[PDB]
Amino acid sequence: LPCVPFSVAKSVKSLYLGRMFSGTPVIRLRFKRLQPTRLVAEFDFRTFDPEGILLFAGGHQDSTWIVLALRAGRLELQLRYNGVGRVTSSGPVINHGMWQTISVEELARNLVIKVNRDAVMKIAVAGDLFQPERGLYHLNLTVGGIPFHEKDLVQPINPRLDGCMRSWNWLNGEDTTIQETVKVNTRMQCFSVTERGSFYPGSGFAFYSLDYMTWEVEVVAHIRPAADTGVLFALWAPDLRAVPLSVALVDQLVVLAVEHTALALMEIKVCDGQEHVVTVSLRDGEATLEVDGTRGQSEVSAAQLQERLAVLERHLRSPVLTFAGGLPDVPVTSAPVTAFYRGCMTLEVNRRLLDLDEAAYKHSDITAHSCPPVEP
Amino acid sequence: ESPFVSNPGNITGARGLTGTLRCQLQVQGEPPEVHWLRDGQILELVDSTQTQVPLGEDEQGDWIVASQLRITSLQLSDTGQYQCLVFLGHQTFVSQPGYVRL
Ligand SMILES: *[C@@H]1O[C@H](CO)[C@@H](O[C@@H]2O[C@H](CO)[C@@H](O)[C@H](O)[C@H]2NC(C)=O)[C@H](O)[C@H]1NC(C)=O
Ligand SMILES: [Ca+2]
Ligand SMILES: [Cl-]
Repeated sequence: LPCVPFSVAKSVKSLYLGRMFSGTPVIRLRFKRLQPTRLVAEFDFRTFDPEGILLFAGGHQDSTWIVLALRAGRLELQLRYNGVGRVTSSGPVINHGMWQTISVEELARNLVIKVNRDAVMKIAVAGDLFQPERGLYHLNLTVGGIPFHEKDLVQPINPRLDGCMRSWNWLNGEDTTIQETVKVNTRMQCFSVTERGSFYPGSGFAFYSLDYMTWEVEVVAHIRPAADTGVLFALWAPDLRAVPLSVALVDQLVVLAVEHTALALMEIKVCDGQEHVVTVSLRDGEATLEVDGTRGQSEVSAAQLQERLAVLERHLRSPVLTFAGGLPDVPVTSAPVTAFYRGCMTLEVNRRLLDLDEAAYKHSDITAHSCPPVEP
Repeated sequence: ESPFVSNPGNITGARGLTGTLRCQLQVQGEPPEVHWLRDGQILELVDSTQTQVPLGEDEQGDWIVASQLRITSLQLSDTGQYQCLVFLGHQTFVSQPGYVRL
């Protein structure tokens, strides 16, 4: 039973954009209209995620459409108008975790993108988004992704967007279907309140394919845990079914280990709901563990370290997968701790922030870019 | 057995009235288009808004599908018996009707 409970509160009148595994949209709308119609869409938006797709509007792949997106915290519009594609990228920072209003609108020979009623993008275009046929005017709109493979965007992108919408309005329609069905499917609702990091409910892991070759492993982990036990970071060598390196919480301690042998331990107040910074550094003839600026005592002789680091060195010459938040059901004797992490965590490895949208594999219940607060 | 979870209501009023009818269904797999019928004729020229929501974690799982038809200015030629129709494979399903007259 977890020592520190997290908030489970969801807002009923929201829409979670990151729910589908693959940047498949969470809503698809198709409009038929009887007289010429100009696109208008307006929604409120909240994310910490710096990259992904907000919406798509238009016809189809090799036709004419727009896609509004995030790249590097900022809005990016992509357009295809009769075969010719284009991208602009402008305006203020978006991924600050505060609510804000975004409007997208077709106006004369321009498209106008506004943030909090400020126009931050205005682009000239030749054509309409609605496609006349038979005196019927057609448009498709998707939220939270695009209706075709991201290969074929003007400029490729990872569309997974751990972000949130509320008070949406598409074409000033009065249809209330979206609100009604979100209401009845909590999985489609967002955390009432989000703070930064990634949340691990303790049922799975993510992994990556990272090179560490002399060689080098540095990890900084920012953690706010729910439980006193769990793997934070680890390497796993599939061919030998071994765990050449792990950093983990155990019974209240952090352990840095090579296979089964602990190299260092540091005490930690896991059960107080406070954020902590765990850093680990290893290289030829060196291994160190820090928790919040203080260093843990070595658990091994100078002689045993060289033996352990040389085994780790050997291991790094072959393929290893890098795991966050847990291990793949490994032998109990492989490593000190084999349990899943429960809680909030951000990881940076050889000085690179790990984006969980970019894992080779991410268990779908891990939220990539937000954590609910600790439960009062 | 009907996929329709809800069926169009009635509108009844003056020349010039504006109103809406809707229908909703739930299906397994790739969601169908919804066709509006007036006295058994599929209307090609309509003010309609169709919504598809995938319920599973996969585009092959279940979906919710809704359609809303709008009548901007009521008049005799809009009068009739309204039903939604979908094609699931070669199979067809029609909704309980709704009625518009003056
Ligand atoms: C809206 O999106 C749909 C996809 O649902 C487009 O319709 C498809 O178009 C392809 C080829 O381009 C056809 O082979 C399919 O049979 C269509 N599928 C269905 C279910 O209709 C549609 O064209 C888009 N609307 C516009 C205006 O471009
Ligand atoms: Ca993302
Ligand atoms: Cl709410």
